[PDB]
Amino acid sequence: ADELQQRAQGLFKPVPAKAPTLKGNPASPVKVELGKMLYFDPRLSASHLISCNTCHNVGLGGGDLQATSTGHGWQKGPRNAPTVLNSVFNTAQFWDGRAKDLAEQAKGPVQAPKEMNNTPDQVVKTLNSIPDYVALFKKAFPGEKDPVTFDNMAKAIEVFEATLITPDSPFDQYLKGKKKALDGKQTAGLKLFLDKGCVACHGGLNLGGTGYFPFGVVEKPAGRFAVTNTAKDEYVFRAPSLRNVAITYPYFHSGVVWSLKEAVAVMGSAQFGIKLSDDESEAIAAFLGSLTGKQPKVVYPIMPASTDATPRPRL
Amino acid sequence: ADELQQRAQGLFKPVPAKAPTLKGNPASPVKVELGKMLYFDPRLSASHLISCNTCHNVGLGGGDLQATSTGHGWQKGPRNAPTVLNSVFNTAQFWDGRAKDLAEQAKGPVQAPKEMNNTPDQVVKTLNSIPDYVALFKKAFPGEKDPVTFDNMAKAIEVFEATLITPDSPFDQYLKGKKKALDGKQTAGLKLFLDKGCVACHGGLNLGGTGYFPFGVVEKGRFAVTNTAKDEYVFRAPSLRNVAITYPYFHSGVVWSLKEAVAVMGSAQFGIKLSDDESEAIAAFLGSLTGKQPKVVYPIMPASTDATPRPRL
Ligand code: HEM
Ligand code: HEM
Ligand code: HEM
Ligand code: HEM
Ligand SMILES: [Ca+2]
Ligand SMILES: [Ca+2]
Repeated sequence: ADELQQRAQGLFKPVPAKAPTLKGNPASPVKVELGKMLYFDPRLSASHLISCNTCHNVGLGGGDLQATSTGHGWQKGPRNAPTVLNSVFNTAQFWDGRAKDLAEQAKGPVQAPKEMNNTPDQVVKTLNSIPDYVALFKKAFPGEKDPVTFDNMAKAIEVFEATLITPDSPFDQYLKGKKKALDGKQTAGLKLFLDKGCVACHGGLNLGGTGYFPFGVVEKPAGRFAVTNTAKDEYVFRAPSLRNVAITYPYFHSGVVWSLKEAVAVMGSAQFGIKLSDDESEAIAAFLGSLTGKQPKVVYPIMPASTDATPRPRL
Repeated sequence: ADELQQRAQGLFKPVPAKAPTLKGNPASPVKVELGKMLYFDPRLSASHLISCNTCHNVGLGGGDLQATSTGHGWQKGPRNAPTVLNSVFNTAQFWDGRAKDLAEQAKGPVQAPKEMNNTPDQVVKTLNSIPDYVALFKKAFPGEKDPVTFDNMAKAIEVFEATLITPDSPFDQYLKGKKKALDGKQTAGLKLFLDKGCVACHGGLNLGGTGYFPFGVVEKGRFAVTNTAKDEYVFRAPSLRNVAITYPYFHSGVVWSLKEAVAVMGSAQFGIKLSDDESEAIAAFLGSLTGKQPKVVYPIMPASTDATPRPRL
């Protein structure tokens, strides 16, 4: 019946109306602003061409519209740039890896050598080179004889991301009150997302983002990609958060599947013992579309100028 | 003595505090928004990674922090990126060419930067896949059967670039009236800038961007000016508004210091001599050319669809 609503209210949870407090990283006005500038400063990279936003494009659903990201040197990477919208709520920091490696973790500072091509110390050199950024670190991180450190730099970055959230997606307004926030097809898709076992791995605050599982997608030797079992190789893949999934194509860790309907079709896997008909993998995908919230209103930061003591671009 | 002010006030002009209306390309709420998303949309490149913001960065004085530009395929360019800020005022359109080459142009191209590796066709096709964009072209150019044209899109991007201006720069304030808007060293720099003939090419509303001259900063201080009338080749005297924050300098971007570049430009060729303190004081002045950097909402850009072509890396 409409038991479905009350049901969903217990498995899922809307995105809070406001950025969550980070532990040991008190968000404040300057801190967010400094983090903002930082997220959008290509000088955090060696070339001075790549920022975070180059690959986690707030204007484009948070990702990079690439199958796999291409960083320094025009090098094509091994992985999809996952969104940065709502990342604040995931605990599973990687796509994939050995189970014995992933096992423990977390939670560390953002590190992007390879993609940005900068050692942490070079990053700290650059920051220290620009006066305005120092005055800014002192304001954001007050008690320190030295605030200009890769940890505080990360804290500030991450406090900005805390605000990159997406409240009131139609589905969130359905979990709140409005039952006709979802439409027929979408509401049909909600039920199938549940009664086919999808919420097992894609559940909670972020519809995923929280756990590792020994299943991944590959090329079939002989519809064209399929979920494989990596239990034997002691490997695991993250079950990504499905929030805003409509706007972050292409899909999976390798970005091999561009169509959202088609990606449902792969996920309705024999390995999890789920069978989907096209109408169900249609309908579900519909509901997936209901998970697109209100995109970030961001004023492009006015970043400060390099001084004679700033390292030159190493392309 | 303080009549120096009226000498400048009759040689320059401050930046208008509201975007200028362009010839047969009127502004409007919806056209500026559309112009914006186009401007931050990387899907105008074959690669899907580069946008007019990749090289003309609102957050860094409308430039790109490089000598010369990269570049689809990570491939360097021939020219330094010039600043988007106040470009709406500059009449002189390219870094450099033969005079004849540039001559017949005014009725011609626009455009498709060969840096982005798309054709005007490929761009058009891309905007025709994204239903939301299509609607915005029809709302922006409301008469027309088919508004999604390359020219209408350059027109959209133009209208929003027109909003990228930098008023209330210390100096602009100085012209507007206030005498003390410039500190000591700046007033001495402005004095010199005139007395040395700097304002001859770097004068006007944009302090340049308005003329061409057979004069090139080339390798040789490592650097110097050269006469190219011989070859019949000419170069842009560029708008030095925001010149404190748009390094490196020159066509090739070979000089990183706003002090070195001021010294390069007190040259034998112009019949000029500058002392360290003099070149150091001119820079001081050129520092006051820096205006209110634009407050601009990062646009939210419509989803791709089945039709939208795939990236070509
Ligand atoms: C220094 C600024 C950057 C920040 C703050 C940042 C942010 C993030 C975050 C928060 C995640 C985790 C996603 C999640 O945990 O749900 C992540 C993963 C990822 N990001 Fe970034 N990013 C930055 C630079 C870049 C750049 C320049 C690229 C592209 C060249 C990039 C590409 C990726 C990729 C490919 C992953 C997946 C990695 C994997 O699991 O193998 N990041 N990024
Ligand atoms: C038919 C039901 C399911 C649906 C509709 C579904 C939905 C999706 C979607 C849309 C993605 C795209 C990820 C992205 O790029 O954001 C995905 C990936 C993923 N999901 Fe599911 N999922 C289902 C079943 C499951 C189950 C039961 C599990 C856990 C046992 C799981 C674990 C994962 C993992 C590990 C990935 C990443 C896979 C890879 O990169 O190869 N999924 N899912
Ligand atoms: C449609 C997208 C773009 C627009 C609207 C745009 C804007 C402009 C403007 C307004 C100028 C002339 C400045 C003036 O007249 O004052 C210019 C020239 C220039 N821009 Fe772009 N830009 C775009 C894309 C790019 C990209 C992607 C790059 C580099 C990777 C770039 C690099 C340059 C360079 C090197 C010049 C100097 C031209 C010459 O060689 O003389 N632009 N652009
Ligand atoms: C000492 C007085 C002068 C100073 C301090 C000065 C300043 C400058 C600066 C800083 C640049 C680099 C602009 C940039 O890349 O954004 C420049 C470029 C240029 N200015 Fe001057 N200017 C002076 C006098 C003149 C005169 C008299 C002329 C014309 C006859 C002129 C024409 C040019 C030209 C042709 C360039 C292009 C250089 C190249 O890329 O080859 N300037 N000027
Ligand atoms: Ca994706
Ligand atoms: Ca420059």
